[PDB]
Amino acid sequence: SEYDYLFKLLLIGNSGVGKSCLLLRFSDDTYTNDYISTIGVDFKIKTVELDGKTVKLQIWDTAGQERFRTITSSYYRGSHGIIIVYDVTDQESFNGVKMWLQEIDRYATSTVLKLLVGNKCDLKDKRVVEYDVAKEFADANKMPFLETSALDSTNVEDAFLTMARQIKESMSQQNLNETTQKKEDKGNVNLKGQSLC
Amino acid sequence: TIDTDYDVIVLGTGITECILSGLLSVDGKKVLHIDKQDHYGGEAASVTLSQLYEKFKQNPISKEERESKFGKDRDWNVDLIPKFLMANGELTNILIHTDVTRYVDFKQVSGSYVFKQGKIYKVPANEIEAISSPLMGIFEKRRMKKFLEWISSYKEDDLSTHQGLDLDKNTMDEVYYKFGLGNSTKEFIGHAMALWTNDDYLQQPARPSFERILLYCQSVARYGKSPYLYPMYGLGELPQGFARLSAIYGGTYMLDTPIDEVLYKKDTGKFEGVKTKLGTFKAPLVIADPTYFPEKCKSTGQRVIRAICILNHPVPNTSNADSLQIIIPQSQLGRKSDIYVAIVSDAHNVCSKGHYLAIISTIIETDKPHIELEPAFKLLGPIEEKFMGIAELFEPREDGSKDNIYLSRSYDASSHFESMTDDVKDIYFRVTGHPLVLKQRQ
Ligand SMILES: Nc1nc2c(ncn2[C@@H]2O[C@H](COP(=O)(O)OP(=O)(O)O)[C@@H](O)[C@H]2O)c(=O)[nH]1
Ligand SMILES: *C/C=C(\C)CC/C=C(\C)CC/C=C(\C)CCC=C(C)C
Ligand SMILES: [Mg+2]
Repeated sequence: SEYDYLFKLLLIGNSGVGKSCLLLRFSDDTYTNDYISTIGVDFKIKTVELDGKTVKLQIWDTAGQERFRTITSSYYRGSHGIIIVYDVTDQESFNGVKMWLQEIDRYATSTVLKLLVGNKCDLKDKRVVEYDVAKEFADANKMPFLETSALDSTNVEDAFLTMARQIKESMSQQNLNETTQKKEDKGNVNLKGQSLC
Repeated sequence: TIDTDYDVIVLGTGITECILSGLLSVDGKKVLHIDKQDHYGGEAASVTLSQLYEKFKQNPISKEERESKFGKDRDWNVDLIPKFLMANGELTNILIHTDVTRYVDFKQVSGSYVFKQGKIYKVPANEIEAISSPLMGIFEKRRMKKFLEWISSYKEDDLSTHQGLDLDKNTMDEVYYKFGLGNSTKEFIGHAMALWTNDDYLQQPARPSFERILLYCQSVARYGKSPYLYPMYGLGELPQGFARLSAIYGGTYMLDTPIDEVLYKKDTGKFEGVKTKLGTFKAPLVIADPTYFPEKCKSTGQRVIRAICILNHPVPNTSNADSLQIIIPQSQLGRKSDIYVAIVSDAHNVCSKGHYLAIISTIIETDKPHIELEPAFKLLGPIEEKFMGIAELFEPREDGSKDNIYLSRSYDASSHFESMTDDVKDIYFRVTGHPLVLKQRQ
């Protein structure tokens, strides 16, 4: 159906922090304990109503390529926003955010929006990354911050809606126009379309 | 905590290995794909401009100088090895079946031009252009038309459509004779449509030439303009897309990971696994490019010179085309091999606004390789920068059935990827024992 804007979002962060579960909670409203999938999530499409506008989101997941840090230029192509995730119970995953920010600086556009998410906030006894420390770091890297739980749903919908709003409100008029339904055709060919011998 | 056992280990992330990795993972095989390099693509990677200077120049220029002349490094995705995609070729068939179209967008190439006595002419892409083209005279076009009508009405199962010809018994020269085509038309068909790099095909069974000519016609018919497609952001998007497909279906990837040692089964010469800084991994077979097993490969005897040129203007006499192929038939220069030029620009997101990339290549036949390319350099007008390299083509000494070491061929001098997908299908047959059968991904 119709939409006002179409945005491309990415999830990134260390293996095991809950990126795939966050996407599945937002897209399918489901959560599987001890999640393990033979076939990894590719991307999900969700249309949301945002402050009076219909926003279609194509949200990409890593397919496990972050395990040994093997994600390069292709994943970042055409991205409008990137959600960087860490696990509040894993200090190294928070330390890893610095490296992911360097990757984003290298491959994504300088105007890409970023959001920091500290996941697994339901594990209150095992938290090691303090909210204030993560908030200070997010402020220092120009990005909003939310702690989430794909397991119990805490802030999951709000994390994705926050990123959709960041993009919609920050884009220049020219960049926002490029995401409208009228400008969906970029002049590329459809390999599945019927021939024009 | 890294699994030690796999069904298949793949070394090198060139496009041939990445397509095989994706297909084997889709088949349900547990694949480990390792590259000693810090990026995807192998020898046919697309690189940034700073990477291009590091690889081909003695004293790379500063970032300040590079950006004032060429803009942001991120706007550049320069192919090391030029290739277009036939619009109806096997790679498009694999892309649609695997949905790797989700990770790579494609735009048409504006046209293909053929060189004749110092000038270039656009090869027709529709009937109006065919009527206008001065490449053939009026009576020869009528004969050419009958020949193309036979290419399209020919049905293998219906002898009444063969017009007395047999694609396996008759040579292509005999096919040309039946239609009364002269030498200039044979050159046009052989070099501009079948894309043979010399005239050896004239004395060989017609079948392969017929298939190549039909592929060209079907490819032009898909979207018009030319028989080619080219990926947005460069050829490097292709191995990355197939690597993502493999990862989605269970594949494991390691980059910047040298192979400390290849392990073999005691006294048998058969592959057993690899030792790396992350541990030792085992599998009953390995798929790899020639750089991982140089002793198991041999030179084909051909060396290819590739000159990557940056222009600050469109190529002359191309109607300001945003992309094109130029074919220089070897008969026009007294050569043994054709010279090709592959041109793309900011319309395909491979360079900054205003620049064009023109990559010239040919098989070397003299002591002064740079001089062999002069006729092609002259077609480009002023050249801002040239990055030159020469590569030797290798092939496996054996097919891998005896040592379980299945090697790919070096990327060749052909202007498009059909020979690479032929290598993928052959390697797949050698590895699995049966031909590749594509399934439509859901
Ligand atoms: N307690 C808890 N476990 C979670 C949460 N999100 C994910 N997990 C678990 O952590 C593991 C890794 O999750 P996964 O989504 O595959 O994250 P990925 O590697 O970042 O994509 C699985 O065992 C999940 O069930 C969460 O919010 N809370
Ligand atoms: C299916 C292929 C189409 C519609 C066009 C491609 C044809 C080529 C490249 C042949 C050029 C033929 C010439 C110049 C001869 C004259 C033939 C006619 C006017 C049919
Ligand atoms: Mg995941």
